[PDB]
Amino acid sequence: RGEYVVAKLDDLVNWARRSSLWPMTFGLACCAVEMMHMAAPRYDMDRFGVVFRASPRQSDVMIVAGTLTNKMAPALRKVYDQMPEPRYVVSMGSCANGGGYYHYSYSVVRGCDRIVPVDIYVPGCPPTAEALLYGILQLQRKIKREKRLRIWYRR
Amino acid sequence: TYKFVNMREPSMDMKSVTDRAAQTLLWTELVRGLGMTLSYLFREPATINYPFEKGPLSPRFRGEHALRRYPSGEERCIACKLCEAVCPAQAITIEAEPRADGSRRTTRYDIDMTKCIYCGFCQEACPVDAIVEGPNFEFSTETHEELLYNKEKLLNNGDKWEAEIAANIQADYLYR
Amino acid sequence: MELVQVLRRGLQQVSGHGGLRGYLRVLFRANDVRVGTLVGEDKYGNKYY
Amino acid sequence: ASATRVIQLLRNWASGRDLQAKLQLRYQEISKRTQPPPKLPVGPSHKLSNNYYCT
Amino acid sequence: MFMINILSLIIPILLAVAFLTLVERKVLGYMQLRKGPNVVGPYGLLQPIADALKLVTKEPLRPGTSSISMFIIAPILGLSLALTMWVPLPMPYPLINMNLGVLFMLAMSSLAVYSILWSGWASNSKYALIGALRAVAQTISYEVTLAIILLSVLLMNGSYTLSTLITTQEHIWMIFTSWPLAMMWFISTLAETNRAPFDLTEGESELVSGFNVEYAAGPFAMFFMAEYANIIMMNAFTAILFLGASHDPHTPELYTINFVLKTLALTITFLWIRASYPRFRYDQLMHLLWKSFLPLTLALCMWHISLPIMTASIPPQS
Amino acid sequence: SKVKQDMPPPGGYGPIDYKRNLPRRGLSGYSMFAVGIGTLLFGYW
Amino acid sequence: LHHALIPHGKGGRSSVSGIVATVFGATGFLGRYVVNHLGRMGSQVIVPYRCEPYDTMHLRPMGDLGQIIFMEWNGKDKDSIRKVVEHSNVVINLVGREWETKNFDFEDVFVKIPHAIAQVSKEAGVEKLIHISHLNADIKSPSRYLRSKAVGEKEVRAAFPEATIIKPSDIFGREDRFLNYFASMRWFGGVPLISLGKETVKQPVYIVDVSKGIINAIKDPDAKGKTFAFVGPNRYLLFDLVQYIFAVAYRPFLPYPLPHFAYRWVGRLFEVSPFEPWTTRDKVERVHMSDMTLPHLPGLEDLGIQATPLELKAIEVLRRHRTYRWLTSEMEDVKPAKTVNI
Ligand SMILES: COC1=C(OC)C(=O)C(C/C=C(\C)CC/C=C(\C)CC/C=C(/C)CC/C=C(/C)CC/C=C(\C)CC/C=C(\C)CC/C=C(\C)CC/C=C(\C)CC/C=C(\C)CCC=C(C)C)=C(C)C1=O
Ligand SMILES: NC(=O)C1=CN([C@@H]2O[C@H](COP(=O)(O)OP(=O)(O)OC[C@H]3O[C@@H](n4cnc5c(N)ncnc54)[C@H](OP(=O)(O)O)[C@@H]3O)[C@@H](O)[C@H]2O)C=CC1
Ligand code: SF4
Ligand code: SF4
Ligand code: SF4
Repeated sequence: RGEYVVAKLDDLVNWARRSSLWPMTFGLACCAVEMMHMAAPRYDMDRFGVVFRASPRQSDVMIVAGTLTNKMAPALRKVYDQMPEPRYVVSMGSCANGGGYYHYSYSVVRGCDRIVPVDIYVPGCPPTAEALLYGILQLQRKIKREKRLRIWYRR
Repeated sequence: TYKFVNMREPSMDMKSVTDRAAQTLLWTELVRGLGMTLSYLFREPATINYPFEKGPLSPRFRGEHALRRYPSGEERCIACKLCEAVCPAQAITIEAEPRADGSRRTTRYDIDMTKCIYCGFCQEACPVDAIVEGPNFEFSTETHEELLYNKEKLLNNGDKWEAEIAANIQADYLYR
Repeated sequence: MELVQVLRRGLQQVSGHGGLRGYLRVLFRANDVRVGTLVGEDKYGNKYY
Repeated sequence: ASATRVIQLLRNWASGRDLQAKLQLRYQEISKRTQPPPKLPVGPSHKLSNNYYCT
Repeated sequence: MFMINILSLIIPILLAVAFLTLVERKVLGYMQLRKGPNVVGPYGLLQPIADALKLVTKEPLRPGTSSISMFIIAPILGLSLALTMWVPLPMPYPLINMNLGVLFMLAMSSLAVYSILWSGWASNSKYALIGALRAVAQTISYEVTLAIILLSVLLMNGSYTLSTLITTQEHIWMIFTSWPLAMMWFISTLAETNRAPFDLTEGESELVSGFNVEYAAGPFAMFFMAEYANIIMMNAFTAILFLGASHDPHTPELYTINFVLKTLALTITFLWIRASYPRFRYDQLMHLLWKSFLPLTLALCMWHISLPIMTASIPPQS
Repeated sequence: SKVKQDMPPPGGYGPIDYKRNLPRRGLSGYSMFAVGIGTLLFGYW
Repeated sequence: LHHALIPHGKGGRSSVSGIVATVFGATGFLGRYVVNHLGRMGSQVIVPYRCEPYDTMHLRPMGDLGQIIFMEWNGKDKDSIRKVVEHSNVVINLVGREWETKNFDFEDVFVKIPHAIAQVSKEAGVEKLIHISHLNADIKSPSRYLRSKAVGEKEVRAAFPEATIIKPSDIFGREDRFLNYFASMRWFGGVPLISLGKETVKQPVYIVDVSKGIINAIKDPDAKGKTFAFVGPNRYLLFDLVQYIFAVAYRPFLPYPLPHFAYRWVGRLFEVSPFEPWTTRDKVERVHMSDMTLPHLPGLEDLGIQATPLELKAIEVLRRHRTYRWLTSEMEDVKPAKTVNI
């Protein structure tokens, strides 16, 4: 059946996507320190296929770790627009989610959402390195439930 | 009391110069660096198999918030607004009103979990141990709105993590 | 003297995980093969070791 | 998961020191996570007399 | 029976680099107390396939300021050069029995650098041109030592034919007669392939990219697979040239098993040094070769022209 | 009962070293060169 | 107005506009802009989608938290349409497709779907339904796109009487398939203008002008039942319009004359592609067909808006198509092409 063939093919692509996420570190504030602890051998982010890779031309997901200051807000959008785009954005910490501690400041945007679309939200201040691992695991589940080929077959 | 970290003058005798020359040509400190990387290769990796092996925590851990209730069943919050008054990030919003039966509780108790700093000041300020930070730290969500907890979601957390929060404060109340 | 014990210990894991079929089950779904005593069982089916 | 002596000799020699004595992994020397309840002391001002705040 | 032979080389080669990326992280992790990929398949035995399949399905894009033609041909240059270079390697019997196999590999390996800056120049990026200009003078200065080291060692061969190394080190390993040249040969191989005492070509710490600056799923995969293939060979070339093995003419499988083992051990050392040393600054890596490697290079050359003459050990030309 | 808080053991904790423990290993300078030259001489023969 | 629908604020994101839009097919060209304009004013837009949720990600950061709600809907299902429009003030129709899918032809997506949307909206009890149809909508034009659109707007008018109907001429913008379509024709050798494109007359309209036109129609009280026609200020002959595109893009120009029947054949050849087709036979007819002036219908200006000339917003679309030799050229280097009297 055509639907079955597109079903297996979609799963193959989705497996290839979720099993290789290459974060482009936007290390901004104390949320970045905890994320490096995820890369530390205690949790070993690398072991899940997900390994840190620079050059957003060669990265799949953004991990917004820290406050997003209005001065650098154009930089966040520019590095987001340059990713080969099967692409997702992970927001770490209360500050990146909706402003957090500095929600009422004059120079902190109330959440990274106002600049970029945001996938799974990671709450914390900072979210423990284990909590982020759960977040990345959630994105892998979200990638697993992608029906890109099924929608194309039913267009 | 100070110590000179780098004030070592090498000896100029025929022995020492040859060793430095032998170190130079026959790369030794590079081999010592190589030799020790081999030592760590054969060692025991410290990686914990997440999520089958969750990390070690303490009873004082601060995570997802929850409102607890008395053993009778009635909530502990009596709407003194101490938690809202001391919240450093003003993530707490409270609205109270006389209940039908008398003793009155909150009609709105919203915690902005994207504005919360998880400092734990709310659970200290609470004179009835009503608002606490539970042991959960895996409540990541796909949408920003799902983080903005209100009274109903928080009360649900209190009725879900009660079997764990009760033991934690049971082990830590004496320290406080 | 210890390599043979190591292989026997490694071979014992296939008997520990309910035979070879169970061994691949844990390997392909839990990424570990280490056996351990069963401390308890919860109502939802999770096995704690 | 303490390894075979053959590795221990190789691992020790490659690093140049006895690694089995002091290890990076905590096996059992850690304190038990279920400790007996404590009895916190009191401050110097916890007195029933001659403890006026004006002083 | 030649297309089968060629495809019995291309597919194993691309699969060798394929799982070298797995034995990279799984070795790098274990040397930094991590565990490496062990999730995708048992022990990570499927992680590179997951990596590769993603890197041929995620959106590729030419830079807006690119030069399309030179941007596309550079991955062609890198991959074809890497594959074509394995051709005269004398695994028992070489696939192509070149009379001047050594000179061939020198010429094409000197060509694998046109890919790096044609990619850099066409990308029209500030980090691209910097990385391109870093790499070219890096390789050619390291190439002068590469040529002389090969010549000095091969003076005991009597020819440039790769097959004759089997006969030359039949009783005694070549390294025992040219170990001083072996050390600089290994360092130069670390430098031509841009591993990480001199990975400044990538320069991720200071140049973020440079192997593949805006290069994406396809072209990034090539520029990776074109340099990891060079990793395996430059140790296979080191293995064949210095550490010979017994070769029974009736059972070549023993030699292939031995030859593969030496390449595997050498490749691990390439990964081993990669996580045990800092990054050479540009002037340092140029100073190391132009001011310390070359003076020893010429001196040991003159030794190896004279050595067969003084000992009456001129090797047979045939 | 009496006050009970986290306290050091009655005799105090054991010593904790802090100084550099870099060992000295390998042959002296002449020995390394001699074995390096000796290998060349045997290899040459 | 309902107690929770009274407008509040100063028009910002957190301001309560008071309109609950239900923009259909918002995962597209105009759908992106109309949601944005609704997003700025603080309007709870119920955006239904049938595509992958990932393709709707760009829609998320255009409204305050809880404003933009994503719902799953299917074209051939009354229940899905009812679910999305049950609680709404205004329903915006933007479903369309320049080609005929295997499961959806021009008949299905321009008459059947608008019929269900209009009929269900009236049963639900919405106030305004803004339906969009081509300006060149005609019952006898050979291009089934125009033919289907004419049937649909008449049917939608019957089902929903006071349903404002928009008739834009031809939108141009960042992803328009109108300026991009002509600029993309460099690959296929030269540009094969039908009859050199010396007879076709077009009146392109800026996409942003259409978007604000829709929003102004929503707030306008007189839009009930009217049938608007959105056209750009100037009016361009096809050959000169393509001249302006390639001059702004700084690309070589090869005016290939190509017979109409032959063009219909190559449109058939490109139609075979299972994926997004480069062009269809119906597309060839559309660019060959002109945009007739309809002065009787109220224009864009009547919706308190000023049209934007294409020569003012041309570099927006064609800066990308320029190579590095012309990636930094200014805006006024290329002057507007011939302007046939409007
Ligand atoms: C600073 O330092 C740095 C480095 O290092 C010094 C680095 O390393 C790195 C790299 C980073 C890391 C290692 C970190 C982790 C990252 C990764 C692991 C990235 C992984 C990247 C990959 C590219 C994945 C690689 C993995 C795999 C599994 C690749 C697998 C390969 C394939 C799927 C393809 C294999 C080949 C195939 C199938 C060939 C098939 C061929 C055929 C069928 C035959 C073809 C030929 C013919 C038919 C011939 C006949 C035809 C004719 C004659 C036609 C004639 C035509 C005419 C017209 C005449 C970085 C960044 C760096 O910063
Ligand atoms: N010049 C022009 O193009 C003009 C166009 N219009 C009208 O504007 C409308 C939108 O145009 P535009 O945004 O450019 O079109 P696009 O093709 O860019 O977007 C069409 C939208 O409709 C949805 N859609 C189409 N067919 C179906 C279907 N069968 N089932 C479900 N959803 C469907 C699409 O979903 P998905 O993205 O998943 O495919 C998408 O949201 C159309 O009605 C068009 O005729 C009016 C005047 C001028
Ligand atoms: S959320 Fe907390 S930890 Fe994260 S950046 Fe803000 S203040 Fe720092
Ligand atoms: S822990 Fe969070 S909710 Fe409690 S006082 Fe601190 S910031 Fe407020
Ligand atoms: S501090 Fe406790 S009792 Fe007081 S308002 Fe907050 S939750 Fe209620």
